Amino acid sequence: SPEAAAISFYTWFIQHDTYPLSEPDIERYVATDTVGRLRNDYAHAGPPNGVDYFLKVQDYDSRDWLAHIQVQRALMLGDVAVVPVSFGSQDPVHVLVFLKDATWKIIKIDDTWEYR
Amino acid sequence: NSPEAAAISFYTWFIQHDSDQTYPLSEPDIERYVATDTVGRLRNDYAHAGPPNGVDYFLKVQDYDSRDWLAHIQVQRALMLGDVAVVPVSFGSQDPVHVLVFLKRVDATWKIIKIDDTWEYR
Amino acid sequence: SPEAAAISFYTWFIQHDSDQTYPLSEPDIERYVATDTVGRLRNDYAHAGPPNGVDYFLKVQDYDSRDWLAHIQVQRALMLGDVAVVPVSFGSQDPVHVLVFLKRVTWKIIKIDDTWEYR
Amino acid sequence: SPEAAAISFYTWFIQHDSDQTYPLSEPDIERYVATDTVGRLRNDYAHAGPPNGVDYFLKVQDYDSRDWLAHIQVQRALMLGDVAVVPVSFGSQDPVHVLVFLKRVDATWKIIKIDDTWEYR
Amino acid sequence: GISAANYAASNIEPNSVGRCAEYVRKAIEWGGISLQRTRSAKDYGPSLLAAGFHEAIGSPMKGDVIVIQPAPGHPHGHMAIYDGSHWISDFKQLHGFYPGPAYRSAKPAYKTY
Amino acid sequence: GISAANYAASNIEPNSVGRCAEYVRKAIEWGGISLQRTRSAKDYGPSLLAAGFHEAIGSPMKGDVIVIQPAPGHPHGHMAIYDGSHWISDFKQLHGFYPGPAYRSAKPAYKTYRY
Repeated sequence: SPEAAAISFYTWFIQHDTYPLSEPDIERYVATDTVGRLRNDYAHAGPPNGVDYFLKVQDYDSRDWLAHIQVQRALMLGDVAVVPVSFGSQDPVHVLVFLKDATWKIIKIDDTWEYR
Repeated sequence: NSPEAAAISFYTWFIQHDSDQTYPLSEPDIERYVATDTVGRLRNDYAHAGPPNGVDYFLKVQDYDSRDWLAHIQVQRALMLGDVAVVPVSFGSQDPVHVLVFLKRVDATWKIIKIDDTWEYR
Repeated sequence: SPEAAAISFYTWFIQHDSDQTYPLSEPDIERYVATDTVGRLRNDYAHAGPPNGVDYFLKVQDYDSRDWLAHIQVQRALMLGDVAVVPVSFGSQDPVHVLVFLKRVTWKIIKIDDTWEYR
Repeated sequence: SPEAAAISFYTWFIQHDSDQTYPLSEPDIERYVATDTVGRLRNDYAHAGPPNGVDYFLKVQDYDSRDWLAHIQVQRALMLGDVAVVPVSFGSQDPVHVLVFLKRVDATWKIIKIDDTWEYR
Repeated sequence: GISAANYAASNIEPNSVGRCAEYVRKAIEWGGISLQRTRSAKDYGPSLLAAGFHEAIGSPMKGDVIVIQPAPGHPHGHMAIYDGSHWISDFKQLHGFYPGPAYRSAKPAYKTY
Repeated sequence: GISAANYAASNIEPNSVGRCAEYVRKAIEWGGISLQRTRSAKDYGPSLLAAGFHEAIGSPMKGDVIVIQPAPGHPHGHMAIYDGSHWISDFKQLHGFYPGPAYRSAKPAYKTYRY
């Protein structure tokens, strides 16, 4: 079900390649304060590190990525679900999705890059 | 030689070098566990604005009990995200704090490249 | 008016200095501070303590509650687009000054800043 | 005058905000901005970047040099003790609003902080 | 070519959305050339050279492509295509080929093509 | 002394509220002494020496007052009182007198006080 949210969301997201953050449908997948803060930061400065917040890249082959969405089983760290996601068939990109009523919502997405 | 062991040994050393007399980012032994560029950046953050977000970068809190935290470093198997090992760790016996350790292989050794909290995007 | 809201809130806030529940944990602060704002501040005091390790609203670590409560002074709000910045001085001996930021929801407090140098 | 220190500053700033130069890399910055503030800002910009992603002085990512330079509008200064606060707006349509903080340092107003109107983050 | 610059200018966002490279690439592909996709803007020189493009030097012409290296807080660099008046990535750059203060302050190396 | 430590320990918040100074001064008032105020914790030394305190050095006794100088991100310094095992400011400090990692890392100067 968190795995499920992750997949429906990313499928929906790459499908839509209007920017999807500005669309209200994204609220079906992303926690509400999280959407607010993201739209705000996008308006002000653009997304963190200047890559797409959700895909963590400046460019990608959308066809292949939509074709190759791998999700590993969620980890539970208390209230929080950590879902590993890979995209693509060649040199896949990896992200960690964090999720939290009856539905699971995305509260954060992280890349695997070194902090520096 | 596993990331879980790099992780357990790192936090064990970290808590014992976190006191009113010493702090583990000052200690040169830090470079044994943490990627060097990460150490540079962290040293810069601590020296100017402070630790990122107000909390300890490695333990993600302001305050804790050393003896309880040292006796309860619970580690789970690594999630292998490509060549980055992500090790979930939980500290404490009562209402534990959770972190995600990002380790990479520098020279057949696991070095910490990032540490994340479980808080919402900010 | 923003001046009104600012004084209401501070009178309320310092008058609650005495009680056991810190004013930020107390729901009536919602009459004064914006929802999001209060939420973020509760979260942050919980994690790291308030910014700069000082009270977020008063900007001091200690103070004469009596002297401050009797010498809340305010000037005409600056209007920056849809945001009102109200200057407030507390005390009658070396006053502390804060700028209070408010938006129309009712006027509510979205932010408060000190006069300290950025360094 | 601090309102005049303000306008004078942002004029110099925008003219030194190009693809070849940036005002923080200028020695002239010391003229307009307190020393510690410059030191901190430079560190910021070198490592993590400008605070919160935007220009620290203009509080935006992107602007039109010409529209901005010809629409720098100040309002009368506030005196909060020895700290002067000058509200400034930029641009002709949908202006950006900041607060410049200035101390008297020698015979001059130095800038000690700049605020956005954004909510607490 | 010119049509590429035009495609870019028409298909912008209100602000950056972190996809300067996808936007500039899809532009070039509307212009005729499909470059070998790559994740980071900073890496796109070897892909452009492995196509028609050659490194320009001097004033920018409508269609010229800049590839910029990392600034602080921006590890992946930045791509743009001139429209004759403005540089264009995933948004319209009102200030110059540098898309923000991090770049203008740090002045990282760049290449025009 | 002891009853001041008791006061502080009885009246903590769960976490810092940026009021270490007020909280410790209120604790001292409960234990008999009213102190001349300063706004910031780093400057509370002279107010303490004035009130009949002297500088201690060595292991802490129940009731001892620590005054710590600024740390990165914490320009107002810190103040706390020892309850017998745990330093107490506006919150109960589980790890030491230094109330956080900014302090532990930059190791600013401190004095301890006694009556």
